[PDB]
This record gives sequence, structure tokens and C-alpha cells, in this order.
Amino acid sequence: EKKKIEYLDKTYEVTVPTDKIAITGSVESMEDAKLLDVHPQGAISFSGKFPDMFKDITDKAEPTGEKMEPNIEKILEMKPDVILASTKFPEKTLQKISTAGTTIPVSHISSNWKENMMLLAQLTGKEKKAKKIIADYEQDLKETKTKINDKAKDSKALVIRIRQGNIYIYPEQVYFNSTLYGDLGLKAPNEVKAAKAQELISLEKLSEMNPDHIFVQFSDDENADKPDALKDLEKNPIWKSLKAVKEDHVYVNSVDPLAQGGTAWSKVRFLKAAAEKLTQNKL
Ligand SMILES: O=C(NCc1cc(CNC(=O)c2cccc(O)c2O)cc(CNC(=O)c2cccc(O)c2O)c1)c1cccc(O)c1O
Ligand SMILES: [Fe+3]
Repeated sequence: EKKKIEYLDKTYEVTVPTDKIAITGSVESMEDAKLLDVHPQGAISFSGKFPDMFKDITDKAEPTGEKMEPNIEKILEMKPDVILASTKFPEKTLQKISTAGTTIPVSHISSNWKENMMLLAQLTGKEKKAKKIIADYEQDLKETKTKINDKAKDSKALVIRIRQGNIYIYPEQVYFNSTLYGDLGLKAPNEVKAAKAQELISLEKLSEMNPDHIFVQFSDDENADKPDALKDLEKNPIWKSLKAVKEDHVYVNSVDPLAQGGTAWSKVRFLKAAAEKLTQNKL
């Protein structure tokens, strides 16, 4: 018989505790697995390979495919007890994935970082480890707020992700923004308050926003269509006009560019990075 795992208003029947976990779409769950020492059966590949930072937990895994492109033939062959999917998949892709087994769309909304973590914990029987990781972050946070200067806290700060050579911004509770604005208390700017999903933003618009600090996240595996995007930007006269640029307050990949923002592991890293960068000295 199985157990009833409750996950964000929904309930799922899953035989737990299981090692037979297929992760597709949800890089969030990859990051949770990493801190929980969960070694899934299926894991997400990134350009066909498993990045160094995940190798400790991908040792018993085979690919479910690239992030946005689940391999149903592979996932069926695995016959998992649970498939951890993403809330970013179209519904028709979620229904198609669910032919291979019990499927839980894991939230990409960064304010659900605790629930996502506990879900994997509940599936794997590691609630103690998951509570300890969460508690530790909260202490890390309270301790880190004290180290961050007033000026920095009242500055205009942005997180951008460059994908296929375009600039994207995100809602207030998505990506790292829940840590930059929510946890550290910096004022989210209007364009971010207005964002309802991953939203394209022009350099032209950015130059009006004129942020004090810009965290730029850039992955080659997401920029194959234009690999010079970062260097071409830095040579654009509208980018060179930015306050953040001229004052040397642009931080490229302060956290690994495959980091998703809405996880314990993303939050702890961004919190330390933001702290180092905003206060201009290593903590
Ligand atoms: O099926 C998917 N996407 C269709 C889609 C494409 C788009 C247009 N997306 C892109 O061009 C894109 C390019 C490279 C990598 C991505 O993750 C992209 O979403 C938007 C959106 C809406 N997305 C968001 O709001 C979002 C928020 C935070 C982080 C994200 O990664 C988000 O996608 C959905 C998908 C599946 C797994 C993982 C994903 O990140 C996905 O975007
Ligand atoms: Fe996406």
C-alpha cells in the first residue's frame, strides 16, 4: 500500500519511501536532491551531460532528457514510483509525462521553496534533514541582514537572466527575487512588480530603470543561438550608459547560472553572493 503525500492543496498516492524518482523539468528538485543527498533514478541532463555540481547525486541516474524536453520512452523504461515534473510544462506535456507514472508538478514560484524541499523529503523519508536545512537558512538570513549596510538596502538592484541572447526579468516571488527583495528587504522595482512571468526586457528599457546593482546570470547551454551575447552587450553604448555598469556594480554569475533561485540551495548561495556584492567585501 502507498502513502498520501499532501503537496500544495493537492494529494498524491505514492509508495514511500522511494529511491525510484524520475526528475524532469524541475531543476528545483535537482537542487533539493543535492542538499538532501537523494540519488534519483531519473535526472535532468544539461547539453546531454550532468554538471559537476550534481555528480554526487547523479551517480545512479540516467537522463530523463533536457529540462524542457522529457524523454517519455526513457521515463517509461525506468518505471519510477514518482516523476517530479515542473509547473512550467504546458498541461499537454504534463498529461503526456503522466502516462509514465504518478506525476507531481513542482512549483517554480520561489516562495514555495520550503514545500518543494519537504515533498522530496517526504518521498525519501528525510524530513529531519529537510527541516534542519530550512532552519539553517533562516538563521543564515537573520545573521546576514545585520551585515548589510543601510545604503545597499535602499539601492536599486536587478537580477537578469540572458537566454538565447535576450534579457529576461522575473516576478517578485520568482527566481532569486524572493531572496533579493523578500528576504533582504530591498525595494523591488516597478518593472519587476509588473512582471507576471519570465518577461523579456529591452536594453533600452533597462537604461531608464538605471539600477545601482545588476546581477547578470548567463549560461552557454541556454545561449547556443548567440554565444557572444554577454560580450556584445558590454559593447552596447546603451548598456555602457547604465549606472551599474559605469560604477562597476555588475555581477556576472555570482551564483552558478543553472541555479533556479527558488530552492534552499539557490537561496543560501544567493544570500551570500548578494551580501558579498552589495557590501563590496567578502563576508
Ligand atoms: O515547458 C517549458 N516552458 C514553456 C515556456 C517558455 C517560455 C519562454 N522561455 C524561454 O525562452 C526559455 C529559454 C531557455 C530556458 C528556459 O527555461 C526558458 O523558459 C516561458 C514560459 C513561462 N515561464 C516562466 O515564467 C519561467 C519563470 C522562471 C524560470 C523559468 O525558466 C521560466 O520559464 C514557459 C519549461 C519546461 C521545463 C523547464 C522550464 O524552465 C520551462 O520553461
Ligand atoms: Fe523556463
